[PDB]
Amino acid sequence: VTCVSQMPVAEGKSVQQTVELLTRKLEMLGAEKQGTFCVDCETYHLMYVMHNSEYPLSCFALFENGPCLIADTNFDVLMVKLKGAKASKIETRGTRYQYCDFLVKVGTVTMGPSARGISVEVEYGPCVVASDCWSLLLEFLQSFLGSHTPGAPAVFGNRHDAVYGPADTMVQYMELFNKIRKQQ
Amino acid sequence: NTASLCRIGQETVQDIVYRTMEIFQLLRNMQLPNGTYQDRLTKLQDNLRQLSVLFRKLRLVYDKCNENCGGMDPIPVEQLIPRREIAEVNKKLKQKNQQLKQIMDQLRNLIWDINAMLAMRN
Amino acid sequence: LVVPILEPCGNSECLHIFVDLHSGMFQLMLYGLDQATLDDMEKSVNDDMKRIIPWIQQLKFWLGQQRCKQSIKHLPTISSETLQLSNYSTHPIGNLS
Amino acid sequence: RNQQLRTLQEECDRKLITLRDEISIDLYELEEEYYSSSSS
Amino acid sequence: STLVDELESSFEACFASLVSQDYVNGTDQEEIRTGVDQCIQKFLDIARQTECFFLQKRLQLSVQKPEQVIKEDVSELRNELQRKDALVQKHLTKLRHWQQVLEDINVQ
Amino acid sequence: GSPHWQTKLEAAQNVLLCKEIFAQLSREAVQIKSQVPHIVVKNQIISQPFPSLQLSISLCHSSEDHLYVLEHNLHLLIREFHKQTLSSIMMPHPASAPFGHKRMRLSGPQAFDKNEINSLQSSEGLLEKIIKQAKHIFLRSRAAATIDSLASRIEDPQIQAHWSNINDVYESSVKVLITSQGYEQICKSIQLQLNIGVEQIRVVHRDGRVITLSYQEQELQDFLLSQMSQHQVHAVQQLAKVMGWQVLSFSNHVGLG
Repeated sequence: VTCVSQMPVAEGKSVQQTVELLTRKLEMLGAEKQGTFCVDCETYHLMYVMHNSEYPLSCFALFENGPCLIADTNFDVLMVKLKGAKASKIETRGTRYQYCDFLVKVGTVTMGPSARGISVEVEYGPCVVASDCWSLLLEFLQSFLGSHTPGAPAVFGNRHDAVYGPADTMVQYMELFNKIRKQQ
Repeated sequence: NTASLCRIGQETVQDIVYRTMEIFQLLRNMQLPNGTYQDRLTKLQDNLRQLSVLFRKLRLVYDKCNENCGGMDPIPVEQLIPRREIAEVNKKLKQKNQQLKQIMDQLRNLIWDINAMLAMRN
Repeated sequence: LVVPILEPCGNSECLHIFVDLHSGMFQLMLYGLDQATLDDMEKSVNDDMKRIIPWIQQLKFWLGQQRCKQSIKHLPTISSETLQLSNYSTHPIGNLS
Repeated sequence: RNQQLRTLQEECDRKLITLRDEISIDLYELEEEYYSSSSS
Repeated sequence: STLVDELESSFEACFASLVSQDYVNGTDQEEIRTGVDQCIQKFLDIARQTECFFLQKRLQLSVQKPEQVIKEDVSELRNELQRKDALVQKHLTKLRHWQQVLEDINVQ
Repeated sequence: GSPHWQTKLEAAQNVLLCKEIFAQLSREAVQIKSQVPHIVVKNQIISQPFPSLQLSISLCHSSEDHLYVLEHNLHLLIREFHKQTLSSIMMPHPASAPFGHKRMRLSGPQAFDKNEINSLQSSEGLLEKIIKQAKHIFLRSRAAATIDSLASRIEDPQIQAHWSNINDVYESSVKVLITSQGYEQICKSIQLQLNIGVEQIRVVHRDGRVITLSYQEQELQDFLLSQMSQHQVHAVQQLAKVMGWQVLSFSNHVGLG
């Protein structure tokens, strides 16, 4: 039941120092920090293919408001041999913290050399269709981010009846990335 | 067998109460056919019979216990306190128990073992 | 070369320093030293020592904490290391630390 | 011969499982038994 | 009406509340609850008291007649001995059975 | 009376098998560096699990029964390794990408793994596994011994026990119910469920508590004694209810200092 959202700079302090503030708060709550994560995306022509560290054997290809198949890592090669890209890549990168059955990732979204913003990802590990659990996720984020706000994104997935895999997570990722490229 | 009378009557009172419990239980389950089950009535009757038995039993044991077979009883206060054949039977019992515990341990080991194997590859 | 860390000794918890007969690098076990601090103490003791002293001084505290937690287990309790209290400036919490 | 030996294995495993079952029931009766006042 | 007559009377009430003989007229749950409560409480209480009486008699018998209680012990112990060797013998028969079965499956 | 040639063939095959096992074990010795250390000399692989315990895995080339379970299990373990090499699980159902483990596929399209789920596929050695079992058998032995020895030395509140009928290679379970000598039906709190596992005994108490006893034996002695005291003090309340008395009742924990 992942939830993603874009936390503004609130400058204030610098974007890295914003990440530092978040890191300090999340360490204060009492969460152990695990190995770093990294999600990156590319657009073709419009098709999006993106990699994630939580799933390092599967690379997901998604058409906006369409299909979203997961594939093996050797789907990059199929796109290589298929030249029949724009270098608008995006690449989040940061550390992974773990609460009790509760995983939260913060990253500094980077296009080229210039970090456009700060993106935070929270996924309550043991869960099912989000429509029943989103309460608890809001309950937690209201402590962490709620200062600014979290705003229910799983409405991107709450319309359905009952299912949840790992694809909708990267769907949300792509939605956020499309938001971060546009505005400065 | 006097203290035997005491204990057996005590247990008869528990038997009374538990029989009443199950009698009301059976009554609660009753159905009033809509069926011709009729086994219900059978259990109800032959259940109610045992109650009748136990009541006369209680009267008998009460009489035999308050018979007061030559007893000048002191009131409970001062009783709160602020034969070799017993020893022999106790020793024989403890020995037989120890042997039983060896047997139980052997069976435990065999069961752990058989479980380990089969659960490993069956 | 088990090494006890607290005066009334429990062989069950004290400390075991081992030397791998095939490699020479030291091997340590302490029954639940978080499996990461054990690795840190491993690398230290393997490099030079000269270093068993500070780690024994920290393991003393760790073993104290575990003994306290284990004792308090029976009762109703939520034991923890730190509280997020605002008033640390003048109230004695700052004194004992 | 593979099928023959497989059938033999299946027979042996079945016998052993039913054995572990019956002996387990007996051991539960004893669990009830070896726990009762050994005062004497 | 020493004690047992009291228990009989109480049980008689606790049932005969409903059975008696007469036209029923609505049953209005609340009065049924109150009746059953009172009857059943008095029943359990007279049971209390009869148990107390018997136990008191046993205490008296202990402080007076200890030959009686020690004989009670010897009786219970010998009964347990019989039950014990019965159980172990049953298990021995079971062991013989399964022994023959297993070694047979081996022979086949 | 199978043909003489078959006896020699089978004997030779078994000899090669046990040579192969001991070779694998001796390899794993100088390998992954188990948390417990272990010596290998030439044919005896001596190791220590929980201290005061010395497990010796030997190869008696010519020309116990606790470890007999351990031996017959080790055999199946190495044959499971062999089977893992050549098995249908390796075979691909679609005439497609290579001979993955039928799960490394699902590790793909079905976005499957974080560090933990992907790591669930990596292997855990051969000596490490058997060391596990050996420890488990021992632990179990120590717990059974201390519980039954506690049963022997009291004759006040009886400590009844009932092990389970499904004991897996990793972890076992038992129930322990302490009852009063006669009053059982009537009184029954103080009930537990030990989960004896390799190197830890998890206790689940009827009241709702979850304590994690260490691998020692004095700890279980102490915990069971604490429960025995608590049981006497609970049985008095149960009896007061059984019939006859109103309770100005207890503190399970404190008394009054």
